Amino acid sequence: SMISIFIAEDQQMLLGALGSLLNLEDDMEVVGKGTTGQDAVDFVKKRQPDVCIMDIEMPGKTGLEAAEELKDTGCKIIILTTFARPGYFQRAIKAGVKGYLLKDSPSEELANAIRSVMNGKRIYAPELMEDL
Amino acid sequence: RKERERLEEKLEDANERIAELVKLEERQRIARDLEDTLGQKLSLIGLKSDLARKLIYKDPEQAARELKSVQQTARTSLNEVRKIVSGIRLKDELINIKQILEAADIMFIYEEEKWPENISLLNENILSMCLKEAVTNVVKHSQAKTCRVDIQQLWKEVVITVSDDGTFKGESKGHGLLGMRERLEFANGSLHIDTENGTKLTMAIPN
Amino acid sequence: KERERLEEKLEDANERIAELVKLEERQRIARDLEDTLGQKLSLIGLKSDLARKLIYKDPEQAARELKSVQQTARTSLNEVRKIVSSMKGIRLKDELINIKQILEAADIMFIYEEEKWPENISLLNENILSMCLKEAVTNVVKHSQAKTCRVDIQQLWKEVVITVSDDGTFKGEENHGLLGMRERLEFANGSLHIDTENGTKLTMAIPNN
Ligand SMILES: Nc1ncnc2c1ncn2[C@@H]1O[C@H](COP(=O)(O)OP(=O)(O)CP(=O)(O)O)[C@@H](O)[C@H]1O
Ligand SMILES: Nc1ncnc2c1ncn2[C@@H]1O[C@H](COP(=O)(O)OP(=O)(O)CP(=O)(O)O)[C@@H](O)[C@H]1O
Ligand SMILES: [K+]
Ligand SMILES: [Mg+2]
Ligand SMILES: [Mg+2]
Ligand SMILES: [Mg+2]
Repeated sequence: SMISIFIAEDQQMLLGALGSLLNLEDDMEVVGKGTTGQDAVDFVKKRQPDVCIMDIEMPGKTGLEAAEELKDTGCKIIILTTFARPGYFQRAIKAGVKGYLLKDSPSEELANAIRSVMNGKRIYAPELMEDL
Repeated sequence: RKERERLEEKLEDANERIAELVKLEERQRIARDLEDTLGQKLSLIGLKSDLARKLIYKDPEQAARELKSVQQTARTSLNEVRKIVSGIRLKDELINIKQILEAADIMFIYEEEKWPENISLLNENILSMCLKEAVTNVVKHSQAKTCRVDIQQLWKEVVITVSDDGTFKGESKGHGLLGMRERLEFANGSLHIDTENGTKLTMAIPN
Repeated sequence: KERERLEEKLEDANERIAELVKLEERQRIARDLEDTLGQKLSLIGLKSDLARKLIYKDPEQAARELKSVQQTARTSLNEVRKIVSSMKGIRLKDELINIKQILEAADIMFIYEEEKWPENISLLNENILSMCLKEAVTNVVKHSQAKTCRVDIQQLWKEVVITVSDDGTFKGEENHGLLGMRERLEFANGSLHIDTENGTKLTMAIPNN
């Protein structure tokens, strides 16, 4: 019923704001928060949440590296980025991320992407497509 | 003979092409810092505004707290951008007077390179104020077709000259000429005027 | 060695000249970035202060104001994604596409096979190589009368090596773009070599990890 979410984001202010934004949803629950890629790998392999919200650039292991390590766990990974950098998109797809969105996308669209991803869909920001 | 000139241009272009790389390297460095600072902050603002809007009725006290963080993030982010440098205000006055003179159909004669970089912030600001007034006077009174502005570092002074090819219209307390002189003299500077071939103001301040 | 203290003096001298070009650049960027984002950021502060101060008195208006903050941030960030992208310059992958188009339009066979593509190169060194690659190919098109052009781009040891070969005839004297490329590569502690026997072949290298 309730979608369990783990959030990996190295910037504490943003991590806290995302948790607050997602806990506002009736059908969602933030079950854990982390600041590194390793925090995501450890929680997801142990606690097995439905969804993992993953920042890319974090210290130790990036969210893309964490996504690769969790490829065959049954967890649905959504990447969040502020900037569209080259090869980020192709590495995201190849790692099997289910969502690849902008961090500043309105919260109503992030919660919708979590539901769509839970429904087996792949949600990629057109802005992040390495073709405009 | 003038193979001198041929070679000298050859060297200046080589210096100028290396200059472009130095720029492009720093330009690279700034893009990385904007993407790190400014980008991460504009995302925080978006997210905290969104949340604050959602908490207005549910928890108005938290919505108020988020809006404090938003305002602070915004203020420091505008401050982090002014902090890319940290300074010259006479360069900003230069821009103002170019616009004003162009709008008035008066040819502006200046050289961007010769502007003194080292002067106290106070004395720089006094000169900016006097430069503005000298040019306001050109526009309002001279009927000039040309205005020249010189800025020279002469021994222990910064000297600015504002000349125009119009005609002097004067024959006072609370107005420009005396105002500039009083402010400059208080700063141990000076103001001199020549009204023979149009109007020329010479303003100097210690440096 | 006295030669070490003199090497110090050229290092200290170069840096002094360099910091002045950087200072002109910081001054250019800082003025333009303020000119385009300055009012938008100040508008976020005011509209956020105003919304906080209306939360209890007019919650409807606080909400109206937050919608405005919401979109100001969003569009300011979109302008930055643009600023930041532009500031980074011509990517080598994009230049390789430009030269394919240029050679095809000139009826010159383009021979390229990806091998040892640089895994990580600085944005500066990438931009320098893009500039050199463009010029090497402009020269092929304008002067060589080639029917074929072979480009190799490889990470070899601690360098990125680009070779641009053509099967035309070299038009220059025994000894502009050729000096431009050499100087820009050498600035980056790279190199440019040329062989003009069987057409023209340029070997350019730049350091990389
Ligand atoms: N560049 C110039 N060309 C021609 N006449 C000028 C001139 N600068 C000054 N004058 C003359 O000298 C007078 C005195 O100038 P001043 O700057 O003290 O007062 P003002 O007329 O500009 C009012 P305020 O400066 O307070 O706006 C002007 O009114 C004008 O007749
Ligand atoms: N790929 C090539 N094939 C044949 N000749 C070439 C060549 N590249 C260069 N050359 C010869 O070397 C000369 C100098 O080359 P260079 O690239 O430095 O300047 P340029 O003549 O192309 C002017 P610019 O590069 O500024 O447009 C050319 O004029 C031409 O005779
Ligand atoms: K909840
Ligand atoms: Mg991060
Ligand atoms: Mg006046
Ligand atoms: Mg050329």
